[PDB]
Amino acid sequence: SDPRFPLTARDKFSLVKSWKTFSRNLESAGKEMLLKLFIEHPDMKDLFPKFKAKTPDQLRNDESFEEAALAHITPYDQAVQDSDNVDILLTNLKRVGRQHKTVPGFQESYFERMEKCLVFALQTTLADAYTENMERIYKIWISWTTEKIREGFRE
Ligand code: HEM
Repeated sequence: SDPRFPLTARDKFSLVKSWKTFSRNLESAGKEMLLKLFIEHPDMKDLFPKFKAKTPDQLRNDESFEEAALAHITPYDQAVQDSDNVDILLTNLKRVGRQHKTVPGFQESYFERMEKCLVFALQTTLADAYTENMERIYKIWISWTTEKIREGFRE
């Protein structure tokens, strides 16, 4: 255990076990997240010009969409993998933030929008396994990751 990491040892184990289940179909989860983002905030689709005028069905098999979906889920999965190496976890999350600095139209306030989308994918995929306890833990951990991503953006 490392006190820089937000979760207690018990909560960290709950995260790792739950995520192991969720991670079975990571690319699908990423696709779900981006499609949810575009529902909640249609103007976010405009930040990805390669997707213009394409329906969710046309996107699901699209190569550029597959790439973007993987880019949006991968750092969360890499973060869980690195739960016991905070120094590396911090390097990786701050890099994600730094990578949005020059995205046209991007604002720091947008990172938090991805949180609800990840939560949506977690709820939908885990179904009854998304317990009240897991909801609590995911809210803490997802919030903490966003803060680190934002730090990287502000560097
Ligand atoms: C709603 C907020 C966000 C929007 C609108 C957004 C949009 C984008 C766009 C347009 C790009 C560059 C084009 C592309 O690769 O498709 C990008 C890159 C990326 N985003 Fe996001 N992003 C958001 C938040 C996040 C979050 C929360 C993560 C991970 C936790 C993430 C991970 C990445 C990664 C890994 C890249 C690739 C960076 C690179 O290869 O240089 N993004 N994002």
